[PDB]
Amino acid sequence: MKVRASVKKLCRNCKIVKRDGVIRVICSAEPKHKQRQG
Amino acid sequence: INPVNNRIQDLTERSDVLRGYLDYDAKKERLEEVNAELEQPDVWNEPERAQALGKERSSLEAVVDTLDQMKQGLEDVSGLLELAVEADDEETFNEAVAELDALEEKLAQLEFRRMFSGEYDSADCYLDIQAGSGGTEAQDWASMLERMYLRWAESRGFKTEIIKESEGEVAGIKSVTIKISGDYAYGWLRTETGVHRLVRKSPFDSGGRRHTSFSSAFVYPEVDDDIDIEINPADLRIDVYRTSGAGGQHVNRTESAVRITHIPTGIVTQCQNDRSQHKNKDQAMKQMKAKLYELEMQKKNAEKQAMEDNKSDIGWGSQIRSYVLDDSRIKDLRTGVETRNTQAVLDGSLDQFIEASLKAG
Amino acid sequence: TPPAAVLLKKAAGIKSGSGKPNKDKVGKISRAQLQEIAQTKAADMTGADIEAMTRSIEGTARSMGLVV
RNA sequence: GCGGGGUGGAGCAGCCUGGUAGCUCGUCGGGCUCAUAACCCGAAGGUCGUCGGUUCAAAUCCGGCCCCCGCAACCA
RNA sequence: AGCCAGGAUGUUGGCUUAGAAGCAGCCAUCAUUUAAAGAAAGCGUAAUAGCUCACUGGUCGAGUCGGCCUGCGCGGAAGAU
Ligand SMILES: [Mg+2]
Ligand SMILES: [Mg+2]
Ligand SMILES: [Mg+2]
Ligand SMILES: [Zn+2]
Repeated sequence: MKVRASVKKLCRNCKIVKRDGVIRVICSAEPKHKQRQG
Repeated sequence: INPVNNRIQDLTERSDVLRGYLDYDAKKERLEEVNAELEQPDVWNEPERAQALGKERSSLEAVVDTLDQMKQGLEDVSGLLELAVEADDEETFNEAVAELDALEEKLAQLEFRRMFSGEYDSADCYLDIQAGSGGTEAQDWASMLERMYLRWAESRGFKTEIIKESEGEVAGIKSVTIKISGDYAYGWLRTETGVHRLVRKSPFDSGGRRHTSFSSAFVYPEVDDDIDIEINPADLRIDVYRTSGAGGQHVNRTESAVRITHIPTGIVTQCQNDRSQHKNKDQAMKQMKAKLYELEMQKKNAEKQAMEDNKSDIGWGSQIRSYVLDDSRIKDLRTGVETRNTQAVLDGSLDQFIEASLKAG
Repeated sequence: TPPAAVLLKKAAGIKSGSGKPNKDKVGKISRAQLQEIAQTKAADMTGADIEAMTRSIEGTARSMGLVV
């Protein structure tokens, strides 16, 4: 999990999802791409 | 025609010399063994081993394929030369001459690489000549060696300058430092390092006795200037604290003394002379920079001192080239190359010895 | 059929011809030679018109670096 | 912060007061000597730290920049 | 959007490289088979391979795309009784 202020799609499989008032990037291909805004 | 045949024979001998210096049978067997190992599946089980075997195969393949193609080209050029001479074909003769020139340049590139495999062989060099056991005769001999090396550099087309010189009071020079600039100057001159023994009736002896004098030549490459590296601030730890013997409320309270520690090295500097923490930090940074530079300087001095201790003394038993003028013989102890034209050698015909030393490697 | 690149090299009489093609031409070939090359590989080549094979081989040579 | 300096290879002058570079050693050539030193007779070598300004004209006067020196840096 | 087919050839374009096959680069970057198939956009292989994908066909049957101006909100946002 990368927790940072600037969360972005890093590959074509990354998806932006807002869970519980938090912007998150979940990737079905690369676990390194998992991101949380914070 | 006959010069072309002589050239072909010289190239054949050079190719055989390359094959034997490289032990072409040994290299070919090693290449075959590497091929067998690489065909085996288990070879790639260790990626580092597989990559090392691949690079070794590439180098051995370069050498082996180059020689296998070279031999065939020489045989073909011999056949085409025979046909051209028989048929009196000037165009085919010129084409064969061009092919022989190209093949000679190719084999010469291989010869050049083998001659200068060293890392710094391409760089410019410095030559230092120092007189030794002969005394005044040694200083005169040193001057003779200086003249010889300058003439040889002129013959090779290199550019020479005299950085420093100390002349003997009676005659000759005590020492001289010369800068040589050119293509592969260090490679061409590096084999002349050592002590040169001279045997001739000393002109500085009233009885004209046959004395022996020694002079030392030392050749070292021109080192590139080091790039200055700024201290990476992530490599430093800075501590601020109260200075010792602090007098007064202000000084007792304030953190003015600064200590800087270099994490990679462990060297520490510290300054507390000034009232200002900023001034103390600047002075401590300057001292830390100076100490790192001094550490590098100590390393450089240690390398130089090891070289000075490695340098053989300029005296009996340290000769690698004997110039005996009474017997009119000059002999290199390392290679065994011997000549009788002492005058030519003193005038700068060092190519025989230098090429012999490089071929011996 | 044997590969086209080695045949192109054999026709050229050159060994290395790819470094910096447009900046300076290393080799060059003629169209008739290319066509003659093309006709011999007709069994495996995917085409009926030999002209198409010829221009494909020309394009291959151009990619290699040699200007037709 | 306040003062000084930087000129043939070395050490010193010339700056003040603009026009002009000197001394001693050192280097080079010729002598003397069997030879070296010493000695004797001749020569050469600095466009003045680095830029800029001012001036008809700058080693010189002014201003930066670099190096070197001194002092000062306190009550705290 | 999914979903089903496909998603070719010269050709691994050559060099430099240790190897370099679309996918280290350099370096050209074309024509052919045509519905379309990049001398490859990504993943991936030591390299291939392999996995996609761009492209295109076929079933389902109304929207879909992503910029511009603007209002209000969201994250970024840790301190000591
Ligand atoms: Mg006090
Ligand atoms: Mg003047
Ligand atoms: Mg806000
Ligand atoms: Zn992703």
